[PDB]
Parts: sequence; structure tokens; C-alpha cells
Amino acid sequence: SDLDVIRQIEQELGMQLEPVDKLKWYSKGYKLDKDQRVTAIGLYDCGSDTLDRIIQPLESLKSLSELSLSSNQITDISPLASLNSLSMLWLDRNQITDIAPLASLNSLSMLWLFGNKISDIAPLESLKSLTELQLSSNQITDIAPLASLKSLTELSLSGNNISDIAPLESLKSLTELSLSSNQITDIAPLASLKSLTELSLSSNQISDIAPLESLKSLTELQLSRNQISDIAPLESLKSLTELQLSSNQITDIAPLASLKSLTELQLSRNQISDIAPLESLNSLSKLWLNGNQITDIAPLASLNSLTELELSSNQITDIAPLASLKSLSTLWLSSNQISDIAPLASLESLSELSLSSNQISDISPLASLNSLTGFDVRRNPIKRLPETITGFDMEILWNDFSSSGFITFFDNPLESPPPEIVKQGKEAVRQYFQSIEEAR
Amino acid sequence: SDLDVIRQIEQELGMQLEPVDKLKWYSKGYKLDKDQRVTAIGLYDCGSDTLDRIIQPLESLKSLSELSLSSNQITDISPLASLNSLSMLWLDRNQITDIAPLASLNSLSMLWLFGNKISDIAPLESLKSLTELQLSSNQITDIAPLASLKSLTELSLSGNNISDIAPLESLKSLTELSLSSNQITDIAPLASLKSLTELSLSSNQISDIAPLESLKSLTELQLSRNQISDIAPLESLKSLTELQLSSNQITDIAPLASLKSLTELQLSRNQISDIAPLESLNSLSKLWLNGNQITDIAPLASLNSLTELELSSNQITDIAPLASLKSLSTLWLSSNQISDIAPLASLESLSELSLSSNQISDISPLASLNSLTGFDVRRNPIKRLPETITGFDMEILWNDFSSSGFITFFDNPLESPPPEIVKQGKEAVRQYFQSIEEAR
Repeated sequence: SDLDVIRQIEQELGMQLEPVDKLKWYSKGYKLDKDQRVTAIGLYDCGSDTLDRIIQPLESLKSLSELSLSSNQITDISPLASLNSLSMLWLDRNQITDIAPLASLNSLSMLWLFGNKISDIAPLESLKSLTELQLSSNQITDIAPLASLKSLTELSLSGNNISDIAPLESLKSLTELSLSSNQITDIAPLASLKSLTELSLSSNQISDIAPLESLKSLTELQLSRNQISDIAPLESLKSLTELQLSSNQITDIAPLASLKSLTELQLSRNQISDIAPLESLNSLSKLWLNGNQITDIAPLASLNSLTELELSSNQITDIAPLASLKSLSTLWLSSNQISDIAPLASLESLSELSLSSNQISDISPLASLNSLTGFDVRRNPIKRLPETITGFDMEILWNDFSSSGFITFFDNPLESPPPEIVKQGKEAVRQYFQSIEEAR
Repeated sequence: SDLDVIRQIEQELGMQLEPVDKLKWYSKGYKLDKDQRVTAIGLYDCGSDTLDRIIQPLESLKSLSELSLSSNQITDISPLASLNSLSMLWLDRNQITDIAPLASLNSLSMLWLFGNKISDIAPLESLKSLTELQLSSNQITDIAPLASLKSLTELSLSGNNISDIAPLESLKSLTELSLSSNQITDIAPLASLKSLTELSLSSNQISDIAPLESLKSLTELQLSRNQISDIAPLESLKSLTELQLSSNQITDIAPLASLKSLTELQLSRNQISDIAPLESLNSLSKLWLNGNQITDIAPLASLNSLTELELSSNQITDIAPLASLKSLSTLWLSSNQISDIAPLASLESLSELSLSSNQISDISPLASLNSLTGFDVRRNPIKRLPETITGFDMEILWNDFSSSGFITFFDNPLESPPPEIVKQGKEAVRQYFQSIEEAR
């Protein structure tokens, strides 16, 4: 019986396989049917020999529909050609170069081949029932074979060597597509994939994103590390909640003004000065604007849903517009031109704050923020600490890095408690102040 | 006119005062009446001299009801007695020791005296119009004088030398009370204060919290750093939204199971091993459980509102129960016994992850987590990095600390890309993998 074969496999491998209701790629188990027949088997992370040692036991399981051999570093998958009943196959995280044996698996609807050494995907042309296909982190350049797979809905091809994506043009049922870390410049073939909901294109050489304009079902779009300066095409993508545009050449963000469903926006390492277009984005909870040319941040005042805000490496001076942000929990302001941090004392939800590499002399206003669990004040001209610094429940560190749960000093020209006291920790600082209070 | 008197103050002190629509404690300016009259003035951070020099101009402002002398290092406030119609006064962050002059200000409704050197508060007895009073960070032991201030709604007494709090029993209109960092043991007198919605008693010597039993309107309660072992009195506090119980002596959290309004819960540094009672806390978003004796984590699987989860320093091996948590974005798992993170591949919203000091060798399961902006894998037996390690929107560091924006390695026995190449950065790592592809 099918269960007796499980016993043989267990015995041959010297391991234990357990029943599950749903086979997962990392499963070390099997699934049984209402007739006690093995419909699935997972042999995740058993060894490179695994396929060789138990091919026959697998061949004798006739209702076997799902097989995982993830994370075995298997180099030869020739034996699998026998198993033409398979509809789901996990071969990710192996050492496969030749996938010719997989052309025999005519009933495959789900295939995972992440993290192998594949260049030729000609053998996949005949697998028309495929709906989910993972080919990321291989060595693929030619994706012509994919033009036949018209029932594909999820396709991953990130981390290959692809420049030509024209073969995807007729894959109109595709809703999730990953194409990051490739050699892509022309994305015109994507203009026809109108039911895409998630698209990733980061680390390519895209300049012209005009073809994205019609892709109105997009909710999630990754475009970081490209050569994009013109984002006018994005204006029409009204369903977007998550948008990543870091490491581009953007100056004008006016087309984002209308993207009212955005909750997460990353615009790091561009050349933005004017952020006036962000004032209407009232659902924005996470905003990354680090590494730009910003000085005026008045437009952020009305963004009351903001819980996380990265503004480090700009030229900001006046931070009073942030005073309204009641829900702000994490604020990064490193490497700006700030001198006065008094208005930050109204940030009632603030827990993590970095003010390093500014020109701040007086941090006494921070004493009111009992909510703070960590803050960073390295490289500021602070000379005297107020007694109220012991009122926080965080240890004090002297290091050149930020750390949560701690107050961090470095290269501050401290005089009142001088550095020699501060380097000793929270208790030394308390006793310093205590020894001069009790003598008063 | 009033505007001329402002010009007089500006000349005398040699500064600018600007109109404001509302006076804040840190304001350098004034608010004007409908009839061009000054009803509010702020002289924040001018100097210890300031009060003596402009008291007379302040006397001529007949409609003045709000004054800020915050952060001036004032030593004596005698001249203030001349002002009658003040209803709001900020004197925080000075060097006040004697507050007798405040007794004459009968119409005071708001008084801030945070961060001074006050020990005698007898002068406040007569100020029975006070609703908000801030006395944190002073040298107060005896709070008998407050007993008659029955109009108080907000009181702060944190950072003082208080052990006896019986005088607070009569203050039944109190909605907010802060008593953190004192010498309190007996909180019996708080049982009478049934309109309290916010209470802080952190850093005391409290053991018996039975007196909290009847405080049914409590929504925020901070009891961290005490000697609490029995938390059954919290069982009936159904309106509780945030609860902090870190650094106590708690083992049995069964009483928490009925607190279904809880969204933030901190139980760090206790002796908990069984977290089954959290299972029904379905609104829980932030959960801190670090520094306990947890091994089994299965009760977290149904907590689908979780966005932030702190599980460092326990004895966890199996991470599979986290797989379901699709909203989880921050996850701390440092110092456990984890050897496999395959189940974390399903954490689509994950953006900050710490895995340091564990037994993990394969970090490839994270490859398709495209919104990871920070991850830490110091002190794990990682020998071989996956190619996709360079694919993230994250730089690579070899450094003995975690940092947002970066992938951080330290004390990893790396072979494939050796430590030396990894410390050169992201592109050197990319160059290493590329040379191998094109040679083979």
C-alpha cells in the first residue's frame, strides 16, 4: 500500500515523514487521500542523493501529484521524467543545469526552480498547464520558450540576465510578475498585461516607463535602482498602495499627487526638492525621503497617518511642521541642518528618533517624550545634559552607531557631565547629578 | 497699546516676538485678541534674567492669561505674584526651588513645573482652580498639599521621592496620573480613582496591584520595572488597549486572556514559558516577549493583527507558527535556537528582521521578500551566501551591530564569499558571483 511505501522511504533515508493537510515546499511529510493514498510528498533538505535513492518508491505511488525536492543541491534530475502524474513540483535551491527531463511532465501547473544554474528553458515550451512558474536567480537570457505558456498567472524571473521581454507580450492572464536584477531597458511589451496587480522591475536600466500607464490594476510596483526621471506615466495608476522609486533621477513628483491610495512610498536617493505634491496623500503611513535635496517640509504637516518617516541626508532646518504628526512612531533626521528640536516634544507616539549629524546644542525638550525607547544624538554640539536625562528608561552608550533601547552619544563636546562620566553608563550619570544635588 | 508693549519687550531683551495663533510652551511670541489685545505671551529660552526685566511690561498687559517662561533657568519667581488673571503658566526647565509666590495666582488652571528643584509644594494648596498640574522631575517627598485640589484631571509626579500617596485618594476627577520613578510600595489609595484612563507606575517597588481591580475605565497602564508576580487584578480591566509589564516577576499570564481590547502588550524580562493565554487577543498589533523562557510559539499563529513582534532571548526552535502573519513587518528573533527560516518566506510585509545569535546556515528563503529594508544575521553558522543577497534595496556591512537600510554580518564562518570580500561591500560581492557564472 501507499503508506507501506512511506515506511520504505523513511527507512531508506533514515528520517521521519509526517502527515499534513497541505504540502509546503519545506515539508518533510506526505498527504493522504480519503482512500489512504499518497497524493503528496515533501523531501525538503535531505541530501543531494535523495532523488537517486528513492526514485523507485516514488514511481510506485500512482496518485502522487505533488513533489518537493527543495534545498537538496541535486545536480541531475533525469530520474523525475518517469513521474508524469505530477501537477506540482518544487526543485528550488538545487544545483540543476539541465531541465530537459521536465518536458515529460505534461500535467505540471506549479513549478519552482528558484536558485539553480539554468540557462536553457526550451524544455518548458510544452508545459501549457503551468499557472505558477518560479525561475528567479538562474542564468537565463532567452525567454522565448515562455511565449507558449498562456495560462501563466504568477511568473518570477528576477536575478537573471534578461534584456528581451517581448516573449511575455501575449501572457495576458499574468497578475504577478517579477523582473528585478536583469538587463532590461525596454518594457514596452508589458503594456498589454492589463491584469497585473504586482510588478517588480528594480535593478534594471529602465528610463522610459510610459508603457506602465495602462496597467491600472497595479497595487504594488517596484522600480528602484533604474535611470528614471520622468514619472508622469504613474499618474493613472490609482490603485497603487506600495510604490518604490529609490535610486533614480527624479526631481518632479507632481504625478504622485493623485495616487491617493498610497500607504507606503519610498523615494530615497533621488534629487527631489519640492515635496508639495505629497500634501494630499492622507493614507500614507510609511514615507522614505532620505538622500534628496529637501529643505521645506511644510507639505508633510497634514499627513496624520504617518507612523514612519525617513528624512535623513537632506538640507532641512525647520522641523516645526512635523509637530502635528500624532501617530509618528519612528523618525530619522540624520545629516541635516537642524539646530532647534523643541517642536518635536509634541510627537506623543514617538519611540525611535535619530538626530545625528545635525547642529543641535540643547536636547532638553526631548525629556517630555517619555514614550521614547531609543534615540541617537551623535555628532551634535551638545555641551550640557539636563538632569532629566536619567528620567528615561534606556541605558546610555558611547558608540558610533544607533541602537534601539538606548541613548547613543558619539563625538559630542560634552562639558557638564563630561564624556568620561557618560562613557561609564546610566548609573554613573545618575550619581554625578546626585553628588551635586545632595551637596546643594 | 499692547503691540507697543511687545515692541518694548523686544527692545529690552533684544529679540523677536512673532504672532502665533496658539501659544505653545516653547513659543517666542504672542496671541492677539479680536480687539488687538495680547492674551498670551511666550518667552521660551531667553535667560535667567528675563522675568525681572519685563515683569512691568507684563503687568501692563491687562488681558494676559497665558505666560511661558520655560527653559530660562529662572532661580526666583517672586515678580509673578503681581500677575492676577493668569490661567496658564509654564515654568518647566528652570531652577525653581521656592514656589511660595505662586499662591497668589488663584485663577491658575494649568501649571507646568517639570524639571526644577522643588521639594516644598505647600504653596499650591490654595490653587483650587487647577485641572492640569505637571510636577515631574523635582525633589518632592510630601504630597499632602495636593489633597484639596479636587478639580485636578491631569497630574504628573514622576521622577520624585514619593512613598506615601494617600493624599491622592480624594482627587476623584483624575483621568491621567503619572507616578513613575518614585519609592512607592502601597497603591491602596488609587482604588478610589475610578475615572482614570491613563496610569503610569513604572520603576517603583510595587508588588500588590489589587487596588487596580476597580479601575474599569483604564485604557493605558504602565507597570514596568516593579516586583509584580500576580496580575489577576488586571482581569477585569476590559477597556485596556496598551499594557506594559516588563521587568517584573511574572510567570502566569492566564489573567490576560480576557483583555480583548489589547493592541499593545509588553511582557519583556519576566519568567513566562506558556503563552497560550495570548491566543484570543486578536487585536494585538505590537507584542514584546523578549527575555523569557518561551519555547513553544504556536499560540501566536492566530494573531493576524500583529505588525511588530519581539521574541529575542528565549528558547525557540520552531518558527513555522509565524508563517500565517501577513501583516508582520518588524520581527526580532535574536538569541534563540533557530536552525531553519524556511517558513518566513511567506512574510510578505516584513521589512525589519533580526536573526542574530541563532543556528541558521541557509538565508535564501528570504530572497523574494522585496520590502526588506533591514536585516541582521550576525553570529549564525552561515558558510555560503545566496546570489540574491545583492538583489535587495539594502547595502551590505561587516559590523558588530544592526542598522536600518543594511544587511549586517559579523562572526559568520563565511567561505563562499569570504569575510574579506563581504566587507568591501555589495558590488564586490556581486563581482564575486559574476566571475563564477561567466567562468562556468
